[PDB]
Parts: sequence; C-alpha cells; structure tokens
Amino acid sequence: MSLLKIYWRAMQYLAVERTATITMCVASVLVALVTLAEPVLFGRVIQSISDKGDIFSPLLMWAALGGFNIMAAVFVARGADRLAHRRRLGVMIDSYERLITMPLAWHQKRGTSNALHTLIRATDSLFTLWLEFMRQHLTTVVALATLIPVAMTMDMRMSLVLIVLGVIYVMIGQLVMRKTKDGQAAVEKHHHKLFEHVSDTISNVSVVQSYNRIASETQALRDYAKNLENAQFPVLNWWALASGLNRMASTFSMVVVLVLGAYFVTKGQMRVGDVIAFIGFAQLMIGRLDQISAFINQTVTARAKLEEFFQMEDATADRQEPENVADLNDVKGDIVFDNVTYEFPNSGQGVYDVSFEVKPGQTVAIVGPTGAGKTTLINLLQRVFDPAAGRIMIDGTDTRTVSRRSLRHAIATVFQDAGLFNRSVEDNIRVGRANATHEEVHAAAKAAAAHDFILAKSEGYDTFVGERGSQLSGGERQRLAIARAILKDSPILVLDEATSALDVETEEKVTQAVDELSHNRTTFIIAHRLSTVRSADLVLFMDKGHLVESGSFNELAERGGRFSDLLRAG
Amino acid sequence: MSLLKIYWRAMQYLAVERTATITMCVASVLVALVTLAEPVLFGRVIQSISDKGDIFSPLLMWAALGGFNIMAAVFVARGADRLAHRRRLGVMIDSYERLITMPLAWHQKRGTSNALHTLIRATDSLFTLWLEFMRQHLTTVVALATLIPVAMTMDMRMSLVLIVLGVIYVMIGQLVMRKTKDGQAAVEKHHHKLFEHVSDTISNVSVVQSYNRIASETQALRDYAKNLENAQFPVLNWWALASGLNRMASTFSMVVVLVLGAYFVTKGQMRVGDVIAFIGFAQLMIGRLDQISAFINQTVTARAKLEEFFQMEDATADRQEPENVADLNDVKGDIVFDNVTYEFPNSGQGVYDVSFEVKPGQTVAIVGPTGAGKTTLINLLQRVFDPAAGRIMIDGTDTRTVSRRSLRHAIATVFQDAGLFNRSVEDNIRVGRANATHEEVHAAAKAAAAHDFILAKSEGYDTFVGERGSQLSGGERQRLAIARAILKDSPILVLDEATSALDVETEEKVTQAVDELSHNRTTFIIAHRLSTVRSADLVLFMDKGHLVESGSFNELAERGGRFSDLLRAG
Repeated sequence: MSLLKIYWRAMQYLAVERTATITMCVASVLVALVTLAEPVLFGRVIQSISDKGDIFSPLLMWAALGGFNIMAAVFVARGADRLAHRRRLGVMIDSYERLITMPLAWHQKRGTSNALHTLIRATDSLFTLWLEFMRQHLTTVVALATLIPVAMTMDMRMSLVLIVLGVIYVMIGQLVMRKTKDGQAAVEKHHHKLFEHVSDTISNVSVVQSYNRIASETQALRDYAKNLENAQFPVLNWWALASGLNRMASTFSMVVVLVLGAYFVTKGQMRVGDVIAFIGFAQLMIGRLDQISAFINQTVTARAKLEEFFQMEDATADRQEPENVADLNDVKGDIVFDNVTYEFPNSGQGVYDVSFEVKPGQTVAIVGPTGAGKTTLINLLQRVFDPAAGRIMIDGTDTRTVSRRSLRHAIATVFQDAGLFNRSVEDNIRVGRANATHEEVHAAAKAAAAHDFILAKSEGYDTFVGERGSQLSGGERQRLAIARAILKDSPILVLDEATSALDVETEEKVTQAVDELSHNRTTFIIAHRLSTVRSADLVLFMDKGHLVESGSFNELAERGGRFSDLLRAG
Repeated sequence: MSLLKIYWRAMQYLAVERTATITMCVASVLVALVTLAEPVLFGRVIQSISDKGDIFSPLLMWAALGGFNIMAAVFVARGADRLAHRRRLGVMIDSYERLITMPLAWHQKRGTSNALHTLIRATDSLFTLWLEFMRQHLTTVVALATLIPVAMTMDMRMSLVLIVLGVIYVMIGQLVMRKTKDGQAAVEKHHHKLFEHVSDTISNVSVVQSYNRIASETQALRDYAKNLENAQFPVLNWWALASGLNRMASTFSMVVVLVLGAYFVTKGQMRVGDVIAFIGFAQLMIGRLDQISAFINQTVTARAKLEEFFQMEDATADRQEPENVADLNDVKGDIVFDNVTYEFPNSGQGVYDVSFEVKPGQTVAIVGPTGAGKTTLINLLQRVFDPAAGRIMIDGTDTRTVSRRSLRHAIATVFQDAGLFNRSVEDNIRVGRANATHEEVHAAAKAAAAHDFILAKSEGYDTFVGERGSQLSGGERQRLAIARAILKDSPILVLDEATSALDVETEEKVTQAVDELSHNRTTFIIAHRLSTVRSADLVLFMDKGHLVESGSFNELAERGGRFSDLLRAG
C-alpha cells in the first residue's frame, strides 16, 4: 500500500493551499460531468426521430456544453500549472531552508551532493505529479466513477459489455507493459556494449590506425550489431503491440458496441440515440483508461525517489527547541577543555581525556603526526558535535548554553580547503561582515597581499571565480580565504593548514601579517610546516589520542623525546 | 528549401533498401485508403433509412475494414521499427568504417569527440525520423491529399468549411508554438540562475553555516523565486493554449460541422449519413494535422545536427584511389631525408630544409629545446602528412609509393601519452600481433618488467583498465606501452618521451631492455631526460627549425656551442 501512501502525502502539500485546490477540484468535477453529458446530447441530436422533428432544442444544449468544455479546457489547464509551479517553488524553498540550517555530521553521513540531487529530482517529479493529476486524472477518475451508474441505469447489457471491455483492455495493457519492460532490460546491455566500443575505438583512433586494426575493429562492430539484432528480435512484437494497442482497443470497442446496438435495434428494444451515446462512452472510456494507466506507470517509476525524499524530509524536520539561551557577550578569551572524549566513526574513540587551558592574548600551536585527534579538538572548539564526555568552558559560561548564532560569530576559522561561491571575488570577500562596505575590503586585501594580485590580473576584482574556486590555483584561494578571515577579525581565530601550498617568499609575509593582526587576539594554529610554529607562545603535542607536552617555545628544547625528534628533524 | 533537401537526403538512405521500403509504403497507402473509407461506411450504417432497412450489408463491410485496420496497425508498426533499427545500424557501421580509416589531421582539425557526438546524435535523430515518418506521417499525408477530392466531390460547401478549419487550425498552432518558444527562451535564464544558486549554496554548506548567512541565502532564494514567478506570468496563457488546443479544435470543428449539417438537412439537401461522415472527417483531419505539425517541429529542431552530419559524411567520403602500389618488403633500414619542409598551422613553417641519413643497425637520438620541428620530423617518418617539399627515401623506394598497411607494420612507435582501450590488460597487450598467442605475452611482459607488477596486483593480468588508462598511473601505462611495442618487435622503432615519468631505478632497467632488444634494429629516440642519450650512436640537434650538428657521442664534446651548454647543464 506504499503507492496510496505516497499519493496521500503528495496530496497533503496541495492541501496546504486550500482555496486554489478547492477551485481546481470543483472545476474538474464540473468538467467530468460535462464530459459524460456530451455524448448523451449528441445521441439526442442524432436521434431526433430519424432526423425529423425539433433539432434546434437539443443542438443548442449540445453547443452550449461544447463551449463550456472549451472554456474549461483553457481555465483548468491554466490554473493547474500555475498552482503546480507555485507549490513546487514553495516546497523547494521550505525544504532548502530547513536543510541548510542543520548540523554537518548528517551531511557527511548522507552526502551533500546526494541530498541536493534527491531534493531537486523529487521536487521535479512531485511537480509533474501535481500538474497532471489534478486536471486530467481527477477528471478521468470522476468521469469513470460516474459513468458506471449511467451505463448501469441506461442499457445494463451494454453496461456489462463496457465493464468487460475495460477490464480486458487494462489487463492486456499491463501484460504488454511487463513483457516490454523485460525485453528492454535485456537489450540495454548489448546496446551499451556496442556504444561503449564505438566511443572507445573512435577516441583512440591513432592507436587503431598505427597497427592496421581497422578491419578487426569493423568486424567486432559488425558482431556487436548482429548481437543487437538477435537481442531485439524477440521483443519487436511487444513493441508493435504497445505502439498500436490504443487504436486496436478503440476500433474493437466501437465494432462490438455498434454490432450489439444494431442487433438490439433490429429487435426494437433500442433506439439510434442510445447507440450513438454508447459509442462515445466506449471511446472516452478507452482514452481515459490509457491515460490513467500511463499515469500509474509514471508514479510507480517515481516512487523510488519519492520515498527517499519523504524519508529525508521527516529526518530533517526537528532540531533543538528554540529558546533565547544566554549567548556569550563581550568575549575576551579563556578556553579550557576538561576530560573531553568523542567517538568519530561510532567506534575507536580518537581523543583520550585531554585537558588544557588557553589564556587571554596567547597563541596556541598544536602539532602532531598521523593523529587525527587535533582535528576533532578543533571541531569541538567550534562545537560541531556535542562532546559525549568532558566539558568546555569559555568566559565562565558553558558552551552548551550559548547560542550558535553568537558562537559562530565569536570565532573565525580558516582551514585547509576553503570553499568559495560562484559569485564575484568581491562578493566572496564581502561575507566577512554582514553589511561591510567597499572601503575596508581594499585594506583587507592589501593586508593579505591579495589586492595587488587581483587588481590588474583576472579583469579587475570583479571576475566570477569558477565553482569551488576552479578558476584560481590553491595559493590564490588560500590568500582569498586569509583575506576573508582577517576581514572578519573575530577575537578568536583559527588556522588549519591554510598556508601549506605557497613558497617561502609569500609565506613569510602572510605569517607576519596574520601574526600582527592577531596580537590582541587568541589563535589556534595547526600546520605541517614547522616555520610558523616558532613564533607561537604555547606548543601542544597531540599523539595517538593523547596530550603529553605543554610548554612554551623556550621550554620545549629539552621537553619530550619524540617531540625532540621532530624538532631535530625540522 | 533546406528542410525539403534534408528530407530527400534522409529518404535516400531508406531507398538503399528497396523491398522493405516498397512494402511499407504500399501498406501505408492501403492504411490511408481504409482510414478514409471507414467514416463513409459508418455513415452508411447509421443512415440505413433512419435505421429501418438492411443493416447487415453495410455493417459487415464496416467490421471488415475495422479488422483490416487492426491488423495493419500491428503489421505496419512492426515493420517500420524493424526497418528503422536495421537501417540505423547499417548507416552507423558504414559511417564508422569510413571515418576510422582516414588521416589524423582531419581529426585534429575537427575534434574526434565532436565527430563522435555528431555521428551518434545524428544517427539517433535520423532513426527517429525514419521510424515515425513512414508509418504515421506517410499515412497522414496520403490521407489528407486523398481526403481533399472526396470532400470536394461529396459536399462542396462542407469541403470548403473543412479546408478553412484546417488552415485556421494550422495558423493558430504556429502562432502558439512561436509565442511559447519566446517565453521559454526568456524563462530559462532565471530558471538556471535559481538552480545554480541552490546548488552552489548547498555544496558550500560549511561556509554558509560558519558565518550566519542562512537568512541572507534564504532571502536571496526567495527573491529568485519571485523573479521566476514574474518571468513565468506572461507565458501561462500560451502554455494553457498549447495544452488545450487539440481539444479546442476538435470540439469547435465538430460543433460547426454538426450545426451546418443540421441546417442543411432541415432544408432537405442532405442526409444523416453525410453528416456522420463529415464529423469523422473533421475529427481525423484535426488529429492528423496536429501529429504532422509536431513532426515538422521535431524535424526543424533536428535540422541543425542533420546538416552537420551530412556535411561530415560528404567530406569524409573519398580517399586516394585504391591500387596495389608497390609496398616495401623485407625492410632492412636506411632512412634519408632531403630538403623536407612543412607548414603545420598553415603559416609559419617549422622545419627549414633539413637533410640527414640513417644507416643500418644505428640508433639516432634527436635532442632540442622548445623547437617542435623534431615532432614534425617524427610524424613525417611515419608519413602522417605528405611533405609539401623535400623527399624521404627508404630501401631505394619512395615512401609516397608504399602502401600504408605495410608502412604502419614496418615501424613501431611509442610516444609520450599512449592510449589503451577499455578492454583487459591482456587484450591491450595482444594488439602487437594480429594473431599472437598466450605464450610470448608473458615473455614480453617480463622483458618490460610488467609481468611482476600485473601478476598478483590488480587481480591478475585480466582486469579491465579504465578508459584511457584511468585505472593505472603514468608509469604503469608507459610500461604497458613499452611491452606492447617490444611485442610488436618491428625492425624500425621509435621512442618519443615514453620514459619521462619514472624514477631512476626502473628507468635504468627499462633503457637496458629497450637497448638490448634494439641491437639489430634502428631506433629514433626523443626525450628530455639526458640519461638514455649517452648510449646513442648518432645525436642530432634540432633548434628552431634547423639542424646544426651531426655526429657521434665521442665527437659532440667539442662540437657545437649551445649543444655544449646543454651537455654541461646536464
């Protein structure tokens, strides 16, 4: 019963918008009633006592219903697509704004690309469902459900005939659909083999021509083509049947209905109008059955993505209860970690009960080998994930009782692989401040030594950098990220391998600038280059989940053995 | 008149296969005649003197035509797609085998990827054209062209009415199509802007969340959505009209025809059957006009690719006249170049009248800086492009009078970026010999020191390497190419920067193996690594299109000044 559940949950979204949905559904009901009423009036016009009598009276009604059908076919078709577009945009906006504001750990668990693809494809399929369903298939469903009583009360024998014809047509349609799907699934493998071979051999034309392999490649292609012919032969009959079934069924239904009508009229139990009515009934029944069968197929195909979308929306629906928690204000800087421990891959906890203190105006440099616990410590400093054990204290206030909107503002962190939007370089720089202006941007660029690089080259400081910074090299991206970070000028600052892809000449000036800008601020520095560490005030050693050394630059000469090994190494 | 020309040139390909095309066209003509004849017989059945008289006689004929229509709808639909598939495969095979055997210079001029895409897309569009045209639109064209005389002779007033209705419907269809295309072209830009923004901001979720930019991004998305709503508002009416026009026209035509029929019958100048016939005539005319208009739109869209395909096929149609030219046999090796000169980019000829001699059993190493004339010389050795000036002599026979199938076999050349198929590594190695066997493959791999690397790792020597060798590193690809070249063991051999991506340890053994295997053969070696040149017998210096030095390793110590500079440099 998954199909009906997804139909209901897709109709709930339309039920969010009540007025337009009510207008569309009542319009569809009226269109269905007119669609049923038209053939009866056509039969009334045609019968008209042979054709001798009053023709004007039924003809006027028939023309009026025809004009109403024209106007409704315009109005319903316009309203349905307007509603579908508006609802798809609203749903996409709501899902996006609920998805973007939710922790990263879920993004790494699922995959941001996967979430984006799910959202886009599911919204497109849902829009198609909304657009087609309301108008055409609400009309068809109501039309058939109301047509059953009319045939039941008019010409019971032909009512049973129509029901039998519809059932047989639907069953044959399902059979053809299944046996065509099987054949297509069988053929696709040979098709893909053929075209992959063609592409691979054409791309490497030089190798083929250099070894006199033209004859062999042509023979292989002919063999693959013969394989396709053999694989396609069994399914040609079903392909032809799928192509022709609609006209087959229309002609067969018309023939059966007309033959029975003539047989009954010859016996005097029926009249011409009741036959002209049932011919139209059969024709419209066949057409609408075909349409709704195609719709059901499309929905069955799209169910796989729709269930995933609904699962993601249900999962990404609730966060912590909103409240005006006591956010830290006038942050000065004193960071203590006590007994903190976390399990990153749900097993094999990295950090083992680390504890340390960071004083005002002091810079801390963390160094280690293959141990990944320093990155986990940095993440805990930003409070990416709440620690299962241990505590973090800043300014005498618990980090767990501080609003994220203030904690994010209080710390500026630049890491190894900075990301840039596909906007202009000025726009990318501008995100440091909420408002900012055009004045201090140049000063920040000069401080990061990016103003000179971006002024003349790359067509001024307004060019559109490629996606994920694909139009610039790693050094330029790192310089831009440094400029953004120093423009943010948060009192708490973090470097994480953001200066590991540049030569010494610019590295020295970048380090000098970031140190001068951080004289009054506290910074956490992590890097594999043992050149910016010599200017630090407190060096910490992070090895295999443990902290073993805590001291200044002048006290680490004789402190630690492995640390001494690293110091003598470089 | 381009459209009719492409239609004619697309029908020529079907005209290649005569019997099946004749059967399909005569079947389509019969189907069209039956389609026209059916409404007249329906009117005959309905009229039947009110409905009092002989009903069996017309009803039997009508049922017979219905059954024939069913059988024809199956048979024609099957035959059309069988023919279309066979013809598309044949055309693709012919075009591929004519394209793959033609010089590279055209491939670089156009682009092998572009040629492949043109061929595939054009063949797909041509197959769709063949499949739809024959059955459905040959039936429609013949049906309308024959329907005009029938209406002309039956009920001239209604013939004129039908012609007017058809003309008006086609004109309104064209208007709606144009005004929908304009709106879609206007909307696409805002649509793409919206979705590009969504993708860019979701991908960089960490940056957005780290700077409290969620509100700004949501506001920007809402602004883009409002822009889409504003851009889509003007075209909703035309979208609704395009959706509804078919039912609009069907209902309007039926209403007009029935009203005129009742008006004429009231005056006694017409009968019921002639009205029931014209209602069906109008219905089928509307349906077939819609179908053929959609077909014309599709063909107009596909013309852009079809003209390019025809241009490429005409260009890639003729080569030099086939002949049993005197191919060189029992090649021993003595290569002389005299006064050869070529213009690569049609301007600024690289090589300037070079002349040199290469003796049996002697290896020649060509060295140079930024000069690209050495690569042109190598290409001329393989006779990639015929020299405009100068001559090349081998074995006392002109290279211009030697078959390519022998010249390619006589020389084995491995260059900087070797290409490998997406087959197994064994299959890639096997192309050295036409037949070969599984025995000497292992010996060749051992000689190239690739057997040990490929035996245990990468799941034996049968794994499917990725496209263009994407599953292996540059060193492994170079080793595989060396193995293939030494398996070919041609008496003339060429290295072109095929050992410039490996460390010294394997480089020394690779050079030793290739030198030992080339003791009895003549080789041309080009590389930027000045380590394999010390074992050469004749070193040539190629600078800015000129040859200035010609001597052995022992005579180049005091020969040349710039060459001496390169020698002392490395």
